[PDB]
Amino acid sequence: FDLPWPLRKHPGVAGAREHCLGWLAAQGLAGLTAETFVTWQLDELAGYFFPRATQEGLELATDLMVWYFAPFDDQFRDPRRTAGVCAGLAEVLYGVPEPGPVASSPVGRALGDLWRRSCTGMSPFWRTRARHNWTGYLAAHTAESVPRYHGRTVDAAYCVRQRGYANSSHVIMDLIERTGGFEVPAMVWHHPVLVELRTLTSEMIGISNDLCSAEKEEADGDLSNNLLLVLENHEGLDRPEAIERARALTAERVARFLDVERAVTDVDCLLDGAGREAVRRFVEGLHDLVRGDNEWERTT
Amino acid sequence: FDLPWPLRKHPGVAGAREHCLGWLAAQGLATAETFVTWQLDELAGYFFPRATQEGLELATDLMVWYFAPFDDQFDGALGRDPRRTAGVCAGLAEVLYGVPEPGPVASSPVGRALGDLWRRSCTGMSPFWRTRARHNWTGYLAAHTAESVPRYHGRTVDAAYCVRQRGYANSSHVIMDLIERTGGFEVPAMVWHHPVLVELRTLTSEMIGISNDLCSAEKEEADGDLSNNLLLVLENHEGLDRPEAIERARALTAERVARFLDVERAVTDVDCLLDGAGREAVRRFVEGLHDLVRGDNEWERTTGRYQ
Repeated sequence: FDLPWPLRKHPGVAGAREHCLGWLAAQGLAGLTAETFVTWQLDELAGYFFPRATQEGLELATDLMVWYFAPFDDQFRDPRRTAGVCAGLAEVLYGVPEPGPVASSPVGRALGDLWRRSCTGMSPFWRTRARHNWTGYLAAHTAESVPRYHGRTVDAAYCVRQRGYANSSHVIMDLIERTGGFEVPAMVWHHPVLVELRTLTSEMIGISNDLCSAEKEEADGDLSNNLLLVLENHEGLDRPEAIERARALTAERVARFLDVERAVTDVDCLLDGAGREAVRRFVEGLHDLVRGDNEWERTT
Repeated sequence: FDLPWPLRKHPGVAGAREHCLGWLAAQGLATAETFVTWQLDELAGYFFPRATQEGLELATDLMVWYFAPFDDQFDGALGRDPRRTAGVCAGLAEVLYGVPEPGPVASSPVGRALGDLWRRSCTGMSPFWRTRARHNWTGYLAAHTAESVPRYHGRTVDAAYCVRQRGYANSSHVIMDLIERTGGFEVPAMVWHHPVLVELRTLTSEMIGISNDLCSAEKEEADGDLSNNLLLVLENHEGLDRPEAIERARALTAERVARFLDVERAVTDVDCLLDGAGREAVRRFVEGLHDLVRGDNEWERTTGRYQ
């Protein structure tokens, strides 16, 4: 998939990898969790995602990436159980004093470390919004664990929207600020222009995620919620046609992104110099998420 | 019009009006035409027909706060200054958070009344609801700021996009969090964010936003293509006259009613996620969405259109 933005990569990946291996050990997640870390190039992923982060920020993002792929994904199947695991993790984020088994397990305690560090230096506006976004992601992850289109009418745009709504980029997008040492003011963070840029970012990454994981989950057939399998079942396409449809949906969303991006100036009229710089760095960060995901999938 | 849901009414509207008159005076916000002419107490009764009396009174205070004091903040030529509207909304947002050095709107009557509404809203609600409801308050204040500056002047826009923007910015996003609080239950967070409930809330807010725009179109018509109101947008960007824009708004409402009825059938998709207490919470929440749409539709037909 072609993309119009330049690829950038953090030069501190090697230091972040060393930090992350020690952290996996400290957090009791270390067994081929480290092997999955290095061979899946999750330190490279973090370096593509946040190529302008502080070193501390890159290290936080690297820890979060390995947490997503090894201990979080390892927890996942039936809907009540996945709903309970996601609810227990959510409890970690709210500092619920009565910690269920999930919060006390390594994946839960590690999430607690990640969230404590994520909150460092961020205003209560950011903390509330990021907590809400984590909760929405965990709920949506539960929703996507059950077949949603078996014997139902659904168009490609609805499917893409669901996969974007469920995509982990919604959590990751909040870390552009945190890893870069700035914060978008809450009154402009919720501006509809920025909302739609975030929606598009998450949909393009969801399409990419689904494209690269379709062959693995092809066994699910019409019980899959993966966009490619859904297209094969609800548009009757074969796999090549499904790929070209995915490339088309991606291209449609790139064009929409450039168009909506033209209205970011609407946001600047309520901002001093620093707020304008924050918005610029945030929007550039969304470029890096899409382009970085693209490059990581390519090189992996 | 011709909605599939029944109109229901809380029995304690008279007590709620009396309470709210007392509340306005105590908060320094006293003005009675909000009830005498505009029937806000009756609207609250249609919105929350199954609340406790305490809950009905909280909803009444909130809706009256929105209608008179909050909206009063944006009256006259001054109320059109987008940097000032941004200032008021930012300072009201500040009321809700622990900020080191607050600005002057936090200690103004409108701001202190909002503090009282938020404290009462939190009573008995879990940290999940408190986080979510404050997030929704914050997004509402930000979206109100965004809607205070022309968004479509010299630009192309379609009806679906405009309706989505007015729904995103609608105060019904804050109001619907009060179904739980005024009713004494709570939707579990893992199902509150389920795509089915998300879409039902989006549809609800879009329908109420269409209805609200029907009532404010004559207020802003002098703004022409600088207005963000759905009807004026349809005039300037689809070339319709006013009766035509109203008919298009009726069609957009009908299509969202139909969609609502469709995805509402999928509310059973969250039963495999819940216990008995949860399924009941979801049921009462979805029914409360009916009451908001139906009550607003009634009030628009009889009163809101008069502006």
